[PDB]
Amino acid sequence: PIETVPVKLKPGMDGPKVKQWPLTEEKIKALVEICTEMEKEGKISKIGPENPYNTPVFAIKKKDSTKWRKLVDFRELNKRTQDFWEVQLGIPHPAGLKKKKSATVLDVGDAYFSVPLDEDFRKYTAFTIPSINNETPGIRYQYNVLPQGWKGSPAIFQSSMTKILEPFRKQNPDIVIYQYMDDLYVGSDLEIGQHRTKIEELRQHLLRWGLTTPDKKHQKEPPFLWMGYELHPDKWTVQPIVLPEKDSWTVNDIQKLVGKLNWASQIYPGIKVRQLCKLLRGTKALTEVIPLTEEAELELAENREILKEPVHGVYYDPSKDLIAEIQKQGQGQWTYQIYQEPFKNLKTGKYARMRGAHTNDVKQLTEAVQKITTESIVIWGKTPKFKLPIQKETWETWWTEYWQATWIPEWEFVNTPPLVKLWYQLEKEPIVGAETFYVDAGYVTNRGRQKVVTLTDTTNQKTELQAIYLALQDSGLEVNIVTDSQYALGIIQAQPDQSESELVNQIIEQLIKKEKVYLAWVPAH
Amino acid sequence: IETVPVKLKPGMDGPKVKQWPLTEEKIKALVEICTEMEKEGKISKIGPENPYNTPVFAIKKKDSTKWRKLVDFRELNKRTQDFWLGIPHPAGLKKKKSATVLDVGDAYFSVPLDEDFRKYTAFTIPSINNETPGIRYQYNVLPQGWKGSPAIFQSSMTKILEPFRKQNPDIVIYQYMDDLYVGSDLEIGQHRTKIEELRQHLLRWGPPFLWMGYELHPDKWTVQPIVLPEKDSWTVNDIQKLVGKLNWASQIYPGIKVRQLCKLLRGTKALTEVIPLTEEAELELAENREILKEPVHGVYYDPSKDLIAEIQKQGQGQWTYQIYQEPFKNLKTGKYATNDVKQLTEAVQKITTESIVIWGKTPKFKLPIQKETWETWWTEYWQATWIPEWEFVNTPPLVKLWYQ
Ligand SMILES: CC(C)=CCOc1cc(NC(=S)c2ccoc2C)ccc1Cl
Repeated sequence: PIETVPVKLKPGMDGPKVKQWPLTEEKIKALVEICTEMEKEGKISKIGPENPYNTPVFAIKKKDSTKWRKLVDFRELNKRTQDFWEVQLGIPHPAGLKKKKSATVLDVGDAYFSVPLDEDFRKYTAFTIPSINNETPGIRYQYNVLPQGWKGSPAIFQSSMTKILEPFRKQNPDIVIYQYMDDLYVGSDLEIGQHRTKIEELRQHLLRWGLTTPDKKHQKEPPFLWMGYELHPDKWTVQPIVLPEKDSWTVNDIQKLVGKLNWASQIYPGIKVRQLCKLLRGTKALTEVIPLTEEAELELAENREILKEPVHGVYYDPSKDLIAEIQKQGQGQWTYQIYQEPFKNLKTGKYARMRGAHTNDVKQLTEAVQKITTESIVIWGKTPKFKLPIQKETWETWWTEYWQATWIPEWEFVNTPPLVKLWYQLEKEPIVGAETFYVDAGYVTNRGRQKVVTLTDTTNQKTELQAIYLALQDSGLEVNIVTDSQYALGIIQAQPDQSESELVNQIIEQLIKKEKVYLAWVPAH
Repeated sequence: IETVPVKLKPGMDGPKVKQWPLTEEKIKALVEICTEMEKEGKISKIGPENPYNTPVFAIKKKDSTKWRKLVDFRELNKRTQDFWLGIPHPAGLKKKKSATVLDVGDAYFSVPLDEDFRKYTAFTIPSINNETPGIRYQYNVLPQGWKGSPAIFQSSMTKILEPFRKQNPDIVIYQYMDDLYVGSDLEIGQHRTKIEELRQHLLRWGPPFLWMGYELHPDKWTVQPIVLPEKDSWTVNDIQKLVGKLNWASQIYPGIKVRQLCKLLRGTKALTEVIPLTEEAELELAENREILKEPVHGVYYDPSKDLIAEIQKQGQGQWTYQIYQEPFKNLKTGKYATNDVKQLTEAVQKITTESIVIWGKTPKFKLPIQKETWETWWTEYWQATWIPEWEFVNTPPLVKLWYQ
C-alpha cells in the first residue's frame, strides 16, 4: 500500500486526554454502527484500557439524511500535533495554464480514509463510544488511517497522492494532473476517446491503491468553476458578475461592489472604482446609506456595460513570447495587459500602489513594471517584453539621476498617449541673474524683497514647504532658492509630480511653470 | 563514516523561510542538479513531516557554462550552534599583493551529516504557477553554505593542506565557508602556477576559480578620504556647499573649523556672486583640507560587533561604500565603478570579499533599492558562494553629496 509518514507530537507534550461529552442513547447507537463498519474496514481498531488518551466524538446528521454521520473533535490533538510542510498554499492562476483538448476532474472519494497512519501515532487518536447502560462501560478505539479533521491529514494525503501519481505521470508525459484537495484535474491533447480512455486508466491506477473516483457518467465537466473562475479547455473567465440595480446603497453594499469590481480588473479592462470608493469617505456605520454622485453613477453604469459583455482570457502558449503593455489610466492609475498574440489577452490588470507620499510617473511606471515582473515569474516563470509609453531618453534621464538603483527589463517605447514625462527638472547649478530667495514662514532675497507670513495649524515640516511655496510664488521665471530644510529638499529633489499633500502639489504646479529652478540646502544656525 | 552530532543554538527551532519565485530556467537548472545529487545520495526527497525550509537559487559560474546551486542558509547558520581550535584570521592576507579564490564546496560532499540535523536543511524546488507540489529535499552530507560544514571538515582540511603550507609557506591560505583564499606576493605569473599546483594538490585528495576565476589584489586597496572642491574662483553657492559638507564632516574630525568660511557667507548675497577668499578663510580651508587627508584616528575593529556596509549610488556607473561598526567610525570607505542592479550586486560581492579578507567576516549591507527588485534580479548577477545579510533603505540626498 502506501508508505507511512512518521508523526510526532510537539516537543514536551502528551497526547489528548479529554472527556467524551454525554451522548444520547440514540446517538450512541448510531456511532456504534458507524464505528463497527469502520473496524470491519480496518480504519480503526478496538483498544485496551491501556490507552489513557481521548478525543471527543459526537453524531451529526448532515443536511439531507435521517442517517447519522460521525464527528470527532481533534482541536486538542491538533494543538498538540507537530507542524507539517504546508499543503499547496499557492495555486495556479488560469493565465498560467496551457490549453488542453480535454479536461477531466476526478473527485477522490474517501481520500484520507485510504491512507495508513504512523503506527506510533495511532494511540493519540483514541476516542470513546459511551455505553448506554451504566454499570456496563464504553468502547475504546484508535485510528488506523488519516482521521478526517486531523492536522496532518491534508498534507500527508497530498504527499501520498503524489507518490502514487508519479509512476503514471512518467508513463504518461502527454498528460497533466493538478492535485487540489480531493479533486484531481486532468488535461491532455488526446482525441476525445483517447483522452476519456486514459481517464479510465488513471481511475484504475488510483483504484489500485483503493482510491475511488466518479465515473464518466457522474464526473464534473468543464467549464470548471474553481476559486472564482470559469475554466474551459481552451479559455477562461471570472465566473458570472452581475451588478445590483438598487436605488439605495449602504457602505456595506458599496464595499462589496468595489470588492467585486476589484476582482474583475484582472480580466475586464477599464473597470474603475475611483468614484465608488470616494463614497466611503467619512462614513459612520456599515448600514449608513450614501447617495450616489453624478460621477459615481456614470462609473457604475460604465462598469455595468463592461461586465455585460463577457470576455475570456486565452491560455498560455509556452512556445510564444509574453508581451506586457502598460497605460496610465489616470493619476496614480495604471493598466496593463499581457498577451502573446496581439490583444489576445492572457491577463490584464491595474496598479494604483503609491509607494511614498510623493511620486512621479517615471517612478510609478517603473514600480508597475516591477509588480508585473514579479507576477509573471510566478505564472510563466519568465519576464515579458514590455511595451511602455515612455522614451528611453526620459527614462535614462530620470534613472541616471535618482539615488536609488533601478532596472527595467527589455522594453519597447510605444506611442500610446498619454506619454509619461518629467514635467520639470531642477537646475544642476545656481542660475545667473536669477533672484535668490533665502527662506526660513518667510523669505528674504538678494534684491531686498521679503514676506514673513505667519501660518496657523501648521506642522514643523509643513511650514518649511510653505516658505518655498512663497518664494516660488513670488519669483520670476528663474529662481534660486536656498533652504535649510533637508526634508523639503529631498522631496523636491525627488522631483515628484503627484502628492497626497495639497501644498506639495501647489509647488509642483509652480515648478512646472518655472524656466529653471535651482534648489540648495544649507546648515541651520 | 562517523557523523559528528550538531545541534541548533539552545531552545531554537529550525528555519521556515519562504522560497522566492524562480524563473523556469533556474528551476530547470536546479532540477537537473538535484536529480543527480540524489542519485549520488547527497540529498533525499522528504515527507510532509518536515515543516522546515531554506531558499535555493541557481547562479552561473564565471567562465563555466555550468550552473551552481546556491542555498540561502543564512537563517540556518544563525540558529546553528557556535563551534567549540579555530583557524583565526591571518592579518597577513590583506597585505599580500595577489590573492585568488577557489570554490572548495565539493569537499563537503564526502562527509555525512549527522542524521538528526538533516531535517533542518530542507529546501524546496518551486514549481511554475504552482501546478505541482514542489520537489522537497534535505541533505545527507555536509551542505555547501552551512556554517557547520567548514567547521566539521576543518580537520580533514588542515590535513590536506599541511604539506603545501610548509612546502610553500610563502603563501597564505584562508578558508571561509565554501571558499579558499590563496594569497602571495609572487609575480602574477608565478602566482597562477603555484595556484594551479594547489588545484591538483587538492585533486590528489578528491576547485574551479572564484571571482571570475580571476585575481584579487588586496595590497592596492585604500580608503576613499573625504574630499573638498579645489577650484579657481569661489561663488556663494560653492561656499555653502562647502560649509555644509564641512559641518557634516566636523562631527568626525572635530578639528574642522568653518568660522572664517561662514563669515564670507554673511548677508544675503546672490548665489552666483563670486567671493574672493580672505587670508584667514584661506588658511582655514587648508587646515580642514589637511585634517581630511587621512582616516580619523582611534577607530579599531571589534570582533564582537557587526560589520556594517552602506552603499550610495553616485551616478554614471559609480558607487560609494563605507564599512563601519559605529556611526561615523568607518573601518573602511571605498569606491566602485550594464545596469544599476548588476553593478550593485558586483559591488556588494566586492565589498563582502574584502570584509572576509580583511576581517574574516561578512558585513551587514544597507542597499539603495526596493526589495522586490533586488529579490528579482540579484541571482542573475551573483557569483559568490556565500550570501551577506542585507536590508533596504532610502538614501538621504545629502550623504551622497558628502561622498566622492
Ligand atoms: C487549476 C485547474 C482547476 C485546472 C484544470 O483546468 C484546466 C487546465 C488546463 N491546462 C493545464 S496546463 C492542466 C490540466 C490539468 O492540470 C493542469 C495544470 C486546461 C484547461 C482546463 Cl479547464
